Amino acid sequence: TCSNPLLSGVHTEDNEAEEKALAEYLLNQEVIHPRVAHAIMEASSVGRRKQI
Amino acid sequence: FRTLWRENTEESDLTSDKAVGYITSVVPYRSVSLLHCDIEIPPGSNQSLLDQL
Amino acid sequence: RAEHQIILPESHLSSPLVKHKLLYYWKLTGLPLPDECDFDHLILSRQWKKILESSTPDIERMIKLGRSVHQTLSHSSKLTGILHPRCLEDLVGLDIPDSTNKFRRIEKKIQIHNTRYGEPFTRLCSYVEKKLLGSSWTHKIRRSEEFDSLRTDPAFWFHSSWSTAKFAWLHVKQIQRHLIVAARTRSASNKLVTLSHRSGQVFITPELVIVTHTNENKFTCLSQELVLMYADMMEGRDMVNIISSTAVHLRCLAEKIDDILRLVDALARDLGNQVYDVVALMEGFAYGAVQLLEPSGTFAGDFFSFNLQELRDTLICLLPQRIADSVTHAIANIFSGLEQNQAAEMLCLLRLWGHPLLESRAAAKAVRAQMCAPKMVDFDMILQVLSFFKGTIINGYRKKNAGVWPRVKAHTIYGNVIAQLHADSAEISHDIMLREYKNLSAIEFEACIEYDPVTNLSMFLKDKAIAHPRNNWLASFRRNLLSEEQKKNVQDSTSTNRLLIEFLESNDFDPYKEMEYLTTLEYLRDDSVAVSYSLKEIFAKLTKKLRNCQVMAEGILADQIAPFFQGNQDSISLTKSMLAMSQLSYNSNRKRKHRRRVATFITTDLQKYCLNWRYQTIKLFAHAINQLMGLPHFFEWIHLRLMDTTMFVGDPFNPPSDPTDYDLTKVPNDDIYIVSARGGIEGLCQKLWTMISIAAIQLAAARSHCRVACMVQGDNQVIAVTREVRPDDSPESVLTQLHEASDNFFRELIHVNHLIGHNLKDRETIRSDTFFIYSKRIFKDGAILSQVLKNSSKLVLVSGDLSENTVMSCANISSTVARLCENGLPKDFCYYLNYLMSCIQTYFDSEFSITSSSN
Amino acid sequence: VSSDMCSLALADYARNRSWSPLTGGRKILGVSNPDTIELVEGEILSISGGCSKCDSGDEQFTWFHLPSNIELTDDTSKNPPMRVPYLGSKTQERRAASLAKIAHMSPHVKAALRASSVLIWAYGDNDINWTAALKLARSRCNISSEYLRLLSPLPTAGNLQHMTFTPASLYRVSPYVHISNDSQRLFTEENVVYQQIMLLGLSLIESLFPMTVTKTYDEITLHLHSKFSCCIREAPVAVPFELTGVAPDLRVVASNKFMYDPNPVAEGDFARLDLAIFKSYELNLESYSTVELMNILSISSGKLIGQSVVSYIIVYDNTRNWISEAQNSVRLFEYAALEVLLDCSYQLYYLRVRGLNNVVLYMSDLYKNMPGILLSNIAATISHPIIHSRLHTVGLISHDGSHQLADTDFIELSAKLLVSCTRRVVSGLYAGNKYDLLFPSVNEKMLQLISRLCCLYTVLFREIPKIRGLPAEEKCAMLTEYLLSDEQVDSITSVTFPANLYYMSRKSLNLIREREDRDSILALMF
Amino acid sequence: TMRSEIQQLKTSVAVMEANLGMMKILDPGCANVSSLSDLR
Amino acid sequence: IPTMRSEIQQLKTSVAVMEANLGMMKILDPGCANVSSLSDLRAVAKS
Amino acid sequence: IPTMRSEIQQLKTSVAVMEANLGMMKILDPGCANVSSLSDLRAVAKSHPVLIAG
Amino acid sequence: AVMEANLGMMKILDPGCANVSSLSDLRAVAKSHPVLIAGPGDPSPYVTQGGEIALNKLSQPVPHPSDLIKPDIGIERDTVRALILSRPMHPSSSSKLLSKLDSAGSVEEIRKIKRLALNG
Repeated sequence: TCSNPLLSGVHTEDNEAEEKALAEYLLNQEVIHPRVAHAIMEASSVGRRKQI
Repeated sequence: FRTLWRENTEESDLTSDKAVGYITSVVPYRSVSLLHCDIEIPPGSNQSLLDQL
Repeated sequence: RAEHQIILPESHLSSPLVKHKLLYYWKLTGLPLPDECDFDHLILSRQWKKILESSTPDIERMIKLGRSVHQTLSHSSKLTGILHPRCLEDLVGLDIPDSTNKFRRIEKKIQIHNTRYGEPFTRLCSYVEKKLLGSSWTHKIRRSEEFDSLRTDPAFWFHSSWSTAKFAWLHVKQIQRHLIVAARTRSASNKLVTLSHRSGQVFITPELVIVTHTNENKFTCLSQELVLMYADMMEGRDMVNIISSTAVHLRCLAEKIDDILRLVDALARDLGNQVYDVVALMEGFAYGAVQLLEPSGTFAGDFFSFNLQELRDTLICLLPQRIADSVTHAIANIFSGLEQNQAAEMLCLLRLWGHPLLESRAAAKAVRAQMCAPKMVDFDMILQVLSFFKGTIINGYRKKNAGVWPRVKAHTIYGNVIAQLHADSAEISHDIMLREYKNLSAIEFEACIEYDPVTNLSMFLKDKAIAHPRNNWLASFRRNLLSEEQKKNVQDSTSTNRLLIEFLESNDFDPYKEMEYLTTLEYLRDDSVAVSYSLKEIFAKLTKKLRNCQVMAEGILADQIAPFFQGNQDSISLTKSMLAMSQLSYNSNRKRKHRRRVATFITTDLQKYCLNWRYQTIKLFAHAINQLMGLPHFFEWIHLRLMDTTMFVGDPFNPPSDPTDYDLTKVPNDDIYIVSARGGIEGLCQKLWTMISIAAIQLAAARSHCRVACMVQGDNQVIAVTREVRPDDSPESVLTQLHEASDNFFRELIHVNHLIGHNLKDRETIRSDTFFIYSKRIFKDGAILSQVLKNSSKLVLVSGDLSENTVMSCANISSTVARLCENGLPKDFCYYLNYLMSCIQTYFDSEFSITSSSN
Repeated sequence: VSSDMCSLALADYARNRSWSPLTGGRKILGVSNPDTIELVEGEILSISGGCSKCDSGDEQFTWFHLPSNIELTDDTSKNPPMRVPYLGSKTQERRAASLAKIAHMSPHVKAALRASSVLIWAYGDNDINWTAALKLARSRCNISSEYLRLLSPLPTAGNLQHMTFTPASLYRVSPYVHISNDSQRLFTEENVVYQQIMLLGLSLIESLFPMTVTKTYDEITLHLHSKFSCCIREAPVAVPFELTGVAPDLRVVASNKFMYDPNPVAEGDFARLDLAIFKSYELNLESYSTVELMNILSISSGKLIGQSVVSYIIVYDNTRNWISEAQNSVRLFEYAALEVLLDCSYQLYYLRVRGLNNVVLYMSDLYKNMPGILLSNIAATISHPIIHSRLHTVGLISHDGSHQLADTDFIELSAKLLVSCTRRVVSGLYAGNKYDLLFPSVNEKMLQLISRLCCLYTVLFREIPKIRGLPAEEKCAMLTEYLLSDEQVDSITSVTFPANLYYMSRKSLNLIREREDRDSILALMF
Repeated sequence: TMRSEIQQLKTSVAVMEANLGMMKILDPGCANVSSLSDLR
Repeated sequence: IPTMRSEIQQLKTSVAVMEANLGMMKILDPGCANVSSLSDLRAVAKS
Repeated sequence: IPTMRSEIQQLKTSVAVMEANLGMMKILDPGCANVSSLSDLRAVAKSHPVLIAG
Repeated sequence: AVMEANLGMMKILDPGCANVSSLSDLRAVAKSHPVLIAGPGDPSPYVTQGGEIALNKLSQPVPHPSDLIKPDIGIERDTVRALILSRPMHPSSSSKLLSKLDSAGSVEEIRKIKRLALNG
């Protein structure tokens, strides 16, 4: 029920889709680095939604 | 060249039996050809201090 | 059905103790009310006939419990109900064998745990110390004596004094919580559990617990959050007794603690609630027992003698003179002979007799005695503080923006020195602020700071209650207890009045538009602004839009204007800064190659700080910050709003007494009301008042020619006054220069706080050469002074309320055991202590569970 | 696996086997740090023989020393000095004044540059990873790829982040303990592990003295040895590649100030940033030789020494070391002395310090009795035994005026090295030589620095034309007028800007760390 | 002339003492049983 | 005559601070709460 | 210097300002004549905050 | 000028530092001020015929000035036992100080033992 103009896009519906997609892009690679992928997800907009 | 400091300082002061035990544990038995002793003594010390030294 | 088994009733006390909640359920049951409540202002004015006709289950339980108490107890003599805290020593000795039998099973199983696993803990701890400290530090190092007393006495938790009361009150608390969870579901069996204890009976319902002593023909009723308080204090003082009797360097405290624990418990039988005036002094005696160890003649025993003086001067107003002198003698003989660490360990005796019963009438009296009081301030000292205020703003802006002064109105620079410092853009020294204060305080600024209104956003998302506005303010009280003509004005609320939820659900939120509620003075037009003071011993309830502007003003100040001042981080940065500040003590550098820098310390706490600020003092400081922002009228809003409105102490179980109260603009400056408040409310505008106090401390530094390191939050102020001594100087002259600097700065601090209307509690302020006091920790000569017993009094047995979570409870136990080990215990003791207390926890959840309806 | 393997082999086996359905046989790595207790073996020496570890062929340890006869009372007239003990440095986080910088970056820009640096550090440096890093950093800000290729900081440690008042312990004996760390070579980096060892050692030292003790009586040394551990891992090789697949869409709004910076970079940033783009085409530093990189560290560890300490209350010990930067360079203290001379040429000129043997005497005045006493950076630098041995070889440090321990705490020997390097630079400039004046932030500053060199020449090379009170151009014209009224003239009549001095320092330091021929070139200069 | 000089200096002295340091500022707080509409 | 005019100049810069202090004395009254902060304190004192 | 007479034309005039307003300020005498009620604050809020600069 | 013609001094009688009795002393040393009404309200309960205003330690006008006006033997003995028992001291000297302390009988010579205990 968030309706103020500030923090508008914090709750969307493809949040799970973006989160799963970004985690799958970062982790499913040649070498798996979970700490730096956690840092990248934390730095991107998904981590900004989680931190808000 | 080898020093004689096993990180402990009453093995350095020659008014201590631990100095004798440490140095005679390190140095081989009767192998020094030139011993030297450049020690100082404070003025008016204990007589037993000089005895132990 | 099963939804109601989630948000379980809270298992430790986390809310104030309202007296009239207990009084409400006392009269709502059929029992005689206690003796000091015979002329009560809220008991003798309600319509009790209509209340008992409501026939809710809440009232029916109390009626049946009243009949149950009448039937099991004497009819011949006089029924005497006694009120907390006059029943402390009686409930101290509660002894239910029906629950001691339930705890001996846990005791037996944990003695089995020791007898099958105690020696491998010895082998583990000797292993770890042998691996970390080599096999040469092992022929003469063995286990500690705390570990040995833990190893030979596995049931330490079961075999102290206060253990039987701990068993009884934990059992009664768990039965109470079970009864509340059962009474959430509307269908119910008999909700009256009767336990049988030594010379009496205990009656347990979802609203009250009644303890009846039959030989004395007396009884007492305890509300829903008062058995939580008794259970918390019983397991707290039991754990304090355990730790102080097993720790080797603390054994001399244990008997001392027991003596003082019984001493006040006698005094509560005739001081009543006023005995919480005596408990409030106990803190000072600990500080008084540290200041006995000063390295001089001066500053020695002053605050000990002051606390002892105030102790006798409060006891003689109630007790006989011989008894008061003997009690003062016993207090002085308990706190005498304490070591450095022990005298700071005696701060555990703070929350250990529990809490006074609060009521709204006395609290509103104590507020309006200091808030509607007139004040007379001094214009010249205001100009001196304002000159240092603007000088610190100029130095902060010139440090931040690379050597450039802020945008000053050019024709308002007066004098030649300030004109030269302007045209050279230099740093204004404190001497030029003090000498040219008449020309510096008259300076102005222009709009030269870009701000952000919604800077933080972690503060808009707080769960803070919002006082629903002054047309609907009677909905703050329980509708059961309003009168009839007052009950028509209680409207219904489609909101939750929470800052979080109503921040999220407010379309068309613009922060710049919301600041126009203060810049344009529309907040002073509005006739729907209410302020609600809370029953505490810091919290207020504003309306929505006023709370929004308050949070915005705090964001604007802590963003930009606040970090200009060196007085106000991180728990490592604080233990670096305060530790280095204590490195400057006399004793830390008594090795008497430039001038050595030494210091002596002043910890003060101003008398009634937040509500002695008036508009007339803060307006020029707020005016400076307004001109610096370009805002017409922003930061002086609090006094101008509180002058135009009246406010009330909000509490459900404390309605207004006189039932003819409709409008706030008509009620007298009486029962719960405060009309035209002049002071400020704590936490609101805290940054501005902090900054004004930093300006006053630097002014008192400059007026006595001393350099000062100050750390101040709100009313807690810690000052190191400094001195630069030569290596060829005697220690007597070092102490002499330090004490003259201390007395000179202390006189000037008293003086500059007096002329702007602030007492320091100037004989409660603690001057010392050795220690200072910050955030209830004592810093003495570069060592932090230990508080194991405070952390032992929080070694409790249920954590969290969201379920019967055992894992989070064991996690709380482990974090408090680590917090003990940091204050200095043996390591092996704390490790095996956590093992035993986790075992106590995990057997305490199989029994004593309030929802087992398989393990 | 079994019970008797070191715990990180077991934890890596557990992570691999537990994620094996999702992962499919690949090795989850970059995660495990060893247990601090299982890592080290300790030894305490108090009154007798030394550590049986270091007697048995061990070399690598940390060293903790508590003195004797320490009172824990208010009678404290025989104690050792009391300093603020080691609390633990996270990284001692600096404000972002980075490798190309903007003073007022919004936190979204910080998050974007953090993401770009971490991504390039982990997965390599090529076009695919910069495409992915651009795609991810668009979700927080609105900058182009050319800004990410330079504003992104150098990859050091930046994956770290994710109470009222609780002190970490009592501090009774830990303010007195001497910590030293210089006998650890593979566990001493920029790293978490030696921070853990330094905290464990202080907690063991304070564990030795229970609360019933007010007096220590002996000296105590810890060796925390960390060499023959079963948890000794070899640092693996990060082999770069390209991120297979495309980075996802990551939609974002321009409305949320809390989630998105719409316009970070401004016009006063536009000009100097795209001039740095233009000049950043000479950053082919991998193609350069190693000795030229050592020249870059000579002018780069230099020319900062002499800017912090020449500008022309609770004091801490929060000091730089310069202890690995000089361990790799080839004389940087020469450029330190040159920076101090070029800074102080104003007061050299206004006192009219003439001739050869008065400039060095005025520098001896300013160095020997500097009114500031905080030379503690070089005093912490040159006390290192390798650096002290190098300066005793070539660099002209004096012989010590006491025993080598108590030689004025090295806060005054650094002034002696400054005097020696100052006269070496003055004798070099008199003798027809110059120095490679790599002066960054590239005009006001160019004619300024030429006026500095001409002012040094003017006081070093009749009546001196007083240029006091003038603007810069009249000063430059009158000094060039006065000098050209007679090799040395070639020095009078006459470098670049790849990037700023800190980037040329750190990048070259790391590239010299990347070389393999560094040992033989170290042995070439003894 | 110097005749108005000492007059202006003594009037400025009377301002500098009588307006400046000798000036105290009173908030008459409402320490009395009254309503808000009474004070309005 | 320089000792004439220096007295006059310091009377200017020490009389102007009295208007600057009377404006401050005016705005401490809660009546003058509409007098916005962006106003010259001399000109507040003169009206 | 004939300028200073005109500056007297400033200074005395400014003194004629000060005694103009110091008789208008609510100096407390024994008797409590010129006391102010709360409602004046209430009367000030009803308009926007004004500027008395120049 | 007319600077002293209207600024009626109002005889402010601050306690400030000292707080001794006898209002004669407070009437004597009391610098006079031109107080200025700023806040809304009625100060007539706080002024007095004679033109005087008595302030508190919180700079509060109090209606009748005698509220400011408003020794022990046991507290001194207890504090000096606290000093003797609590400070570091040789045991025989501490016992001999403790012996001749119950023999005291006035506030005088408790102070002698106090300045003999801190300085001994």
